[PDB]
Amino acid sequence: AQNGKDLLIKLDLQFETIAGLRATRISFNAETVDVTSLESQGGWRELLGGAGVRSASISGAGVFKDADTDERARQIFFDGEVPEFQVIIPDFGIVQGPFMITSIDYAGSHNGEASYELAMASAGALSFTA
Amino acid sequence: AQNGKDLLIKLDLQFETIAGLRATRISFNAETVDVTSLESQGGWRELLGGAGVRSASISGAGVFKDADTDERARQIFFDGEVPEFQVIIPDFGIVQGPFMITSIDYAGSHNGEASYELAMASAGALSFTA
Amino acid sequence: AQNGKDLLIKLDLQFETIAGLRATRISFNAETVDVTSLESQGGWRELLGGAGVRSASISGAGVFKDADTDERARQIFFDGEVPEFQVIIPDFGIVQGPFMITSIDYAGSHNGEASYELAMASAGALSFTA
Amino acid sequence: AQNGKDLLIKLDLQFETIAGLRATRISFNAETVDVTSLESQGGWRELLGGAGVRSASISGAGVFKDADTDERARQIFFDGEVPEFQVIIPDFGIVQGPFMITSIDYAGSHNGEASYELAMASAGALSFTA
Amino acid sequence: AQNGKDLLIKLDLQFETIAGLRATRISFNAETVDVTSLESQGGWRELLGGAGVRSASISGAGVFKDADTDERARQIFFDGEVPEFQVIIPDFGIVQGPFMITSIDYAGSHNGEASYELAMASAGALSFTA
Amino acid sequence: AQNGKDLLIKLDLQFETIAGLRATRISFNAETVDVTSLESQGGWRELLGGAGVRSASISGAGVFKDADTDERARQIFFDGEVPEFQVIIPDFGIVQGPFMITSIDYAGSHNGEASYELAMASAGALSFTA
Amino acid sequence: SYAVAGALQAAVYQQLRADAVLAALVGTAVYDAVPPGPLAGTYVSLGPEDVADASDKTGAGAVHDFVISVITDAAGFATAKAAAAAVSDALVGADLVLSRGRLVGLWFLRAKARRVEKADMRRIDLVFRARVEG
Amino acid sequence: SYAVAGALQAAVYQQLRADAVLAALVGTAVYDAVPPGPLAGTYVSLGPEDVADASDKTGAGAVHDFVISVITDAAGFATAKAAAAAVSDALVGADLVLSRGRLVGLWFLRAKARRVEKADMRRIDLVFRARVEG
Amino acid sequence: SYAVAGALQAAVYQQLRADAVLAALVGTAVYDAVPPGPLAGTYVSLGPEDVADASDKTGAGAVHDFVISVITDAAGFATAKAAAAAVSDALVGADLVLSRGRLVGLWFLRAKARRVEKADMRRIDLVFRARVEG
Amino acid sequence: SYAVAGALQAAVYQQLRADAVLAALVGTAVYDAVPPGPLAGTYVSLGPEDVADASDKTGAGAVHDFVISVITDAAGFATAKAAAAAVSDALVGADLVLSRGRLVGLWFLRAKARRVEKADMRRIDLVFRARVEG
Amino acid sequence: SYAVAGALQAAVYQQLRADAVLAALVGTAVYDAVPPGPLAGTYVSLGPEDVADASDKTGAGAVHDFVISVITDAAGFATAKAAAAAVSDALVGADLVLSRGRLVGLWFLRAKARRVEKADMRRIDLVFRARVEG
Amino acid sequence: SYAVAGALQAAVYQQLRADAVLAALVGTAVYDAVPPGPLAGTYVSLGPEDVADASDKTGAGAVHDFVISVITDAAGFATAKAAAAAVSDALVGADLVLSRGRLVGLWFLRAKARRVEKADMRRIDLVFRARVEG
Repeated sequence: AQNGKDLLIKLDLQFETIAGLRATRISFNAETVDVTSLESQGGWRELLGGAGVRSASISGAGVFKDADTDERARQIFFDGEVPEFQVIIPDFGIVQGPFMITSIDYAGSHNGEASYELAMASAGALSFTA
Repeated sequence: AQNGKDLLIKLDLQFETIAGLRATRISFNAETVDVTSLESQGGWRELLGGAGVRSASISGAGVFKDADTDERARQIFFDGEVPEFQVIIPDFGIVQGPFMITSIDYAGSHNGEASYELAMASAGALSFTA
Repeated sequence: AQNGKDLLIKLDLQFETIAGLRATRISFNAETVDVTSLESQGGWRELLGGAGVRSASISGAGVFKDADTDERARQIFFDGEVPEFQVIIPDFGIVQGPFMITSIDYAGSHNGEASYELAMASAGALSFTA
Repeated sequence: AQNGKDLLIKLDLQFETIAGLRATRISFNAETVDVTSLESQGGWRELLGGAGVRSASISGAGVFKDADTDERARQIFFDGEVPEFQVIIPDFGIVQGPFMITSIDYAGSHNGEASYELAMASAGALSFTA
Repeated sequence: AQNGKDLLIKLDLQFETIAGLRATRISFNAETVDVTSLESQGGWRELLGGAGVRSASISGAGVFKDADTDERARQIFFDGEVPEFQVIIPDFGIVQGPFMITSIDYAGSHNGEASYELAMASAGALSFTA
Repeated sequence: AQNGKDLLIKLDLQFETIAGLRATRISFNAETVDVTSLESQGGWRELLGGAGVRSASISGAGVFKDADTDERARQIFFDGEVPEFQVIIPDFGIVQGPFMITSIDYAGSHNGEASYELAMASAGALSFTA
Repeated sequence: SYAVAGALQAAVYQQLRADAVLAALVGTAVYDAVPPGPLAGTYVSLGPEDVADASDKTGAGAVHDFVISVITDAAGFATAKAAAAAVSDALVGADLVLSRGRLVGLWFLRAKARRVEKADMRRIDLVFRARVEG
Repeated sequence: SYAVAGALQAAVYQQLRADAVLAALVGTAVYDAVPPGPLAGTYVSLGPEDVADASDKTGAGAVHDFVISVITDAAGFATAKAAAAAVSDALVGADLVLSRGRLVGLWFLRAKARRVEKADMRRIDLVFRARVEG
Repeated sequence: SYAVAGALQAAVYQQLRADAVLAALVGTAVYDAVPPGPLAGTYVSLGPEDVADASDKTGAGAVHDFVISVITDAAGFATAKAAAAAVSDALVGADLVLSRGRLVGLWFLRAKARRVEKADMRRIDLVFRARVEG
Repeated sequence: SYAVAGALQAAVYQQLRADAVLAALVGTAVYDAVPPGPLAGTYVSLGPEDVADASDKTGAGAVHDFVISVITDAAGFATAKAAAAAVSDALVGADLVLSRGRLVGLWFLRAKARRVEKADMRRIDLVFRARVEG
Repeated sequence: SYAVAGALQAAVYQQLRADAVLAALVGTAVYDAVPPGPLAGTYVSLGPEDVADASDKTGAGAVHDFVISVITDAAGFATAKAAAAAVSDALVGADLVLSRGRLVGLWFLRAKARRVEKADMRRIDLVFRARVEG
Repeated sequence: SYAVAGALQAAVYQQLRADAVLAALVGTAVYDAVPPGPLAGTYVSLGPEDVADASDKTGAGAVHDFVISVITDAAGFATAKAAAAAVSDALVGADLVLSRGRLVGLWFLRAKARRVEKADMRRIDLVFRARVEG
């Protein structure tokens, strides 16, 4: 098993952690292009596999703490870019793909913290450092 | 980290806080225009990034307290306008964009307060004071 | 702030309160007609604002108590009409618009009260008494 | 206010209560045919009102107790009919409309009762006894 | 009222209970073919009734206990069949219709039982033994 | 009944358990191709049965523990494959079908474990060892 | 408690001591205040309600969950059941008359039954929901 | 408690001892601090509130759930009901005047009623919700 | 408690003391009221139910969650298990006959087992759900 | 408790005994440790916090829900309200300076008020939420 | 409790006192009933289960959440940990043989550890979930 | 408790009494078993964990929510804060070495702080979550 604190998503300015990251989640996806034909051994669904596109999405939330890199996430959204992002699995290693900044949202209440979700999605080819 | 009380949305009449704002939330959005091509290094989803439109939405709720600016939110909705609104992040600074008044709703019960949600969305180009 | 008991929706017969109104809620709406163009300063979403239609909807629930005006809400639904309705904000004042009686529903259990929701929506031009 | 036990839905065989009716709910509906035009005083949504169709739906649930009229609800569903049904509001009076038997479902667990929902909808013109 | 243990769904091999049936539910359905015309007494929705198709669906869940008939539900799904199934209401009697095996799912956790849902739907004409 | 620990999903490298599998669930599916005709004995829905395609889907979640086979699930997703997977029911036996790796997602919090869901779906013809 | 509670305990005391059963099964020993004397020992008691404030904009009401306990000095408490059965036969769906407002439904709720003290006396509470309208 | 709580107990004490009913039903025995003497025995008591902090960015308020108990030495506590009924008739929808801020709604909440001690004295709490605005 | 509770404890007492097992494992020591004497010490006890009021518009019923405790003076309480096992073998899915109404299912619920006092006596409660129909 | 708790109680003690109100209403009787002597009797006390561990990957913080009680020997406790009102006027939205880290918001929470003992002394707790950042 | 509970405590007692560890760490001091004598003082105890009634239409089973406490007279209770570690090493995923039915999984649940009395004796409960099938 | 609990309390005792702070602030008075003598009076204590059984099909682990209390005889308990601050500075994100398995994260949880007895002694519990992997 691994520590929850060790897996961290991070922006460029050279990569630094975004200050408040109470909850984070890398999520991979595929759309399963169906290739079903008349002749099937049991009638089981037939899928091509590799041809279908594939995705990654990052959702990192927590307390809004101002840092130099938290202001960077403001800069990525207003001036529309697709910079490099990096989520490191504790054992697996870093990811290092170009993502974008699809939806961010700052929220605060009359008695709570200033908090934010930061939702991202893949914008290019990924990697894996092993 | 920042105080929840410091980040405040505000109407024009010169900007003042709307009286009861128990919960407020600026929320930015993008639709991620997909530009996938045959030739991809791993078949990873390809996104153009900057070309796609981008949004902002404000949802501020709390107790209905009558002020001069709470009556303004009545005036913006009945006489359809797109005036200037301003949500200030505690460290980041103000936003100062033209929003509209997409849905408001006053609610009250037999034992609770008179309360309201005030949901807004971007109607023009935004800003950032830094 | 205002009392929850003071904001009241009411039918015509001259307007009287419908007997049981444990929970009530006026809710305004707009559909935000999008007018996005090629040339935008930051690519921010552009909205016309005033041209788009606008709505109001009333949802008042509580205990079924028979009154002369509760029988009126039966009469409005069976003989299809669009009479005048009036929800008064405690400070703001009355609304006085023609609404209709889109869905009502009486409900009762083996141990509870006879209860009802009364859901309404705008059918004409509204007002505001200030 | 009225007793929850007094408002009762009932089948024909001459009308009798279906044995277990822990929870019951008459629900009326309308679809609000929109008649919006260019010229509107405030741009408020314009609705014709009376022309649009109108509905009623009954959802009565509780313990499965076998009676002569509970077997009737089996008979109405298998041999497809639209017989007369009658939900009586405690003060308002009976309804006496032809409904149908759109979905029924018997359910039982390893430790609970045999229970059922009985969902109905209007199939013809209704009434009101006052 | 009836015992929850008495109403039981059962497979063929001659019908036997599937071993673990903590929760079971027969559910009947109809789609209410609408026949609305210009001339209506109150504008009430008009429904033909009998012409519309009608359904039955069985959802039986509980602990995965291996029996000779639990292995039969594996056999019905892989080799696609529509065999006879039978859910007996405690007073009403058996149903005895051909159903199919639309979705089954075995589930187990690190500390719980091996459990399953077994969802079925009607595939032919039903019956009722009275 | 069977132990929850005994039913296990497993990858190839020769099959080994993926390290953390707190919750797992094989789920079979069919789409019920409807063959309804004019002449029906009671108007009951008629289904062909066997002709319709059929599916299987695996959803195994738990703590992210790095093993040689947990790194394999990274390798299956980036280099798009449809390898052989195997979920063993405790009494029934193994399944041994080619599945794919439709969506995986690693998640970690500021105080919890590193966790993951691993969602799979059938990509070819299945089996059953009995 | 709420304004109806002055009249509610008065009327449920009057529907008691008028049922023919529980008059041949308890006697005249239905009270709130105990008549001092020899303590007959198979009485009931009707005092502890509580309110769940179900009210309105226009008007107000109350949900009185009043407790009627059954106390019995007998060795077993099968004697206390039929006295409590005659309570519940007398009160669910009562439709009685109040002095302040009216009630709309006198339903039934939880009814625990245990030994209070030294296992000599047996208390059967009977909670009844009284949705009254002021 | 919150800043309004200095003025809230003062004003709900002043609306009490001014109602005509409960002045002919309790008398002058409405207090927080007990006047020592003979202990008349059919008093009420108005002290224990608690706050549920309903506040704002701009301004702040409070939800005072104050308890007004009714204590009665009478044998039955039908006497204590009408005194508590005259409490609740005096306070729900009060719309009174405070010295720090104002209240917006004085609603009603749970009101239990039981025997406190030796079953000689009867306590009827009456929780009232006081949403005040500072 | 509810009207059926007079007949329910009577019938579950009659299905007990008729099972052949627990008659060779307890004896005649199944009771509610304890027969005074020497206190044999491996008895059971069937008194404390409570009701969960499952009722109807037309008719009413009850969910009696009655407790049957097993008390045993033996040094270990493996003796008390098989006596409680013979309770549960006698009562789940009973389908017995009542004097007021009938029951529809006598299921099984939680059954805790502990040392009551000085760790000399061992109490095994056995809660059974009795959905009766009046 | 958490690392900031050494400096938090120190700074909220320093914002107290500097407010002009509660210095003319309590005096110098604001403390944690009681100065032994005659026990003046209208003091406050600031000790019992608890932490709700709101932290981060990078850095960590705390939610100190510290309790400031107000104790008063006066006959009524309208005296104890204005002293507690001067507590709450001094602390909500404080924006003070800490020695380890800083706080970001000193909000307000529940504030119960009751009689502790023999009904002679009156305790008004005041829970304040202190989200500090280490 | 349920019918399997006569055989379950018997079989988990037999898997204990057969493990080689906890036989060199406790000895023969694994019991339910205490053998009277000198009270050795580093024993364990296996009695208090409770049932969570997981059953079926066809057949019935039980979820026995039995508690095995570890008591130790040593000054620290690092001695009591390894004895409790040898409990948990002996029982999770046991797959043992019962006399009435069988169990399907002997999992692990909460295991608190505290000082019972005068802080001289240390109790480490160990709740194990035993899903048995009758 | 679980198998790792023999080694977990041993290793968190060894990371304590090695920090330079809390060695000049408590001294050698960090223990589970109290060394008898004069009772120095500003000690800490590390014994009561409990487990939340986070395990696997293949392997098993534990969530030890162990409590480290801080006891202090000083008049105020600002002395007890910095000793507890030096506890929390020593343990959150510890990454230490165990003898049975390893831990993956030593987080922080609730940490209450109160007066235990006669208001002379002050207990600051500090609950730390220890997700260990066997």
